[PDB]
Amino acid sequence: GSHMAPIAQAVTVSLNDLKNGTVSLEALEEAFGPDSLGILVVKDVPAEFAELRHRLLSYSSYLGNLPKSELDRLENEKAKYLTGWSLGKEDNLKGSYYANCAFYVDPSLSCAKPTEEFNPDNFPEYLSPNLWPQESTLPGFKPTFEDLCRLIIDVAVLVARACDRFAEKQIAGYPAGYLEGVVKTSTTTKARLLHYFPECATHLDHGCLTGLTSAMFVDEAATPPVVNPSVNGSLPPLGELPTSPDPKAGLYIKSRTGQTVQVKIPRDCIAFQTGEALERITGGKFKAVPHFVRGARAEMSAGRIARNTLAVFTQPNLGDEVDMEQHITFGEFARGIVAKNTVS
Ligand SMILES: [Fe+3]
Repeated sequence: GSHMAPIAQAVTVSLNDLKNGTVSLEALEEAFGPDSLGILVVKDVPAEFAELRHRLLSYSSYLGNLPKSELDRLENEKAKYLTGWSLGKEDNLKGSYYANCAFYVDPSLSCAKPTEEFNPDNFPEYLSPNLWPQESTLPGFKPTFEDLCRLIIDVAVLVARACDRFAEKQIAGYPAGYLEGVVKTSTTTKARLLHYFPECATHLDHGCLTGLTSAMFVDEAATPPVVNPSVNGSLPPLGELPTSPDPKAGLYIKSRTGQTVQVKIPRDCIAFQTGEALERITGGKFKAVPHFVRGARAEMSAGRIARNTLAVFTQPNLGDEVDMEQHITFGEFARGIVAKNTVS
């Protein structure tokens, strides 16, 4: 279509090269550096990814369609609704399900552990325990969620390792392996499962690396997102439309030309966007790049089309330094602190 935005190709690397340390650092800088789109697509992902993505994005629909009484049990106002379920608006009504990924570090953790300055009362949005649906209500939800997040974070750790290789060659005084260690040991990383119910300005991501699946569009009239009480076993996946109902749906990124470009994530791949904490850790050698996500227009969506998405926001622990020069930690950074121990 002549009215479409320009399509751009995201830099794409193989998981095999991330695993073996052979990934091109020039490709990495083209993906994440000052002239870049701030996004890297990873192909050759583990064999289980496609089915785990299909299942968890289906669970987003199952979860969003539960009776309101069931969803009310998952709301967590003291956590600023950044744990558990919430209804939000953008006229785009959306259900959000948030969980911290401390279980990545230790399967026994329901959340991070507090520190002298970081107690769960002044950082409840990072440190509150997860609020999981009843196992009988959404059978298999929690293990599917954990397994997919673990897969995506495993890959994020390898992307962070490549970032470290770059930073170690390019930045004097850089701590060896810093980003890898930060991502791999973070108990503040947060996953978000979004459900856009059937019926823009840019931002920067805040953390280190946001792992992304391609969105799932589902006709909920054709495959009702209903937990059949007569059917046993983990919930089967729903249908997924082979193509978006609206060609304009997807990720838009402000490019170096001044064009706002559309970027598509292959359904069988994982993408990673840089955030502000990674930009600061690398002294601006890598950049968080402004972007936004567009859904499908209602008038283009035949039937009862829902959109489900997953993002895994890897970010530092609250006490991890993000500005290595001024010694500003991620928790300070997140409270809008921009200077530290400036003399009085
Ligand atoms: Fe974003």
